[PDB]
Amino acid sequence: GGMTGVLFSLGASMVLGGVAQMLAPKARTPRIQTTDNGKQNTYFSSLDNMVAQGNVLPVLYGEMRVGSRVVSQEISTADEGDGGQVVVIG
Amino acid sequence: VKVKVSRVPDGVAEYSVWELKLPTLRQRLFRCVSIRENDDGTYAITAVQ
Repeated sequence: GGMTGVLFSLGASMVLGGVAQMLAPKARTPRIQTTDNGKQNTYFSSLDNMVAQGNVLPVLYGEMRVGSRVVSQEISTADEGDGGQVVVIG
Repeated sequence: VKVKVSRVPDGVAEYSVWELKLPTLRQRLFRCVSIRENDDGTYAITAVQ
């Protein structure tokens, strides 16, 4: 137990994947679909309304106009009324 | 050759100080540590780029 044989140095065994990978951990590209055609969406953009069923609530960090997750949509009859008494319908 | 003269040495070196000699027009080799390994034989394994 005094000695520690089999030092087993690791050099190119970790370089073999690439050198910038051992300084920066790289990024994950999304999966490409077919019905989506060629619109390569990323993981930090959403310009359409989503559905909030058993999903997570997204967060925003700066600028970059985004869509939303619809929680309630309803149509009723538009009653006549303003912020006052002027209610002419002639 | 073996002996040398330093203009102003500091009297703190005992026996085990290590001298490093730097000339001009020499590209000194820098080196950054990433992976460090321990072992019970009391030494370290450094993997660096």
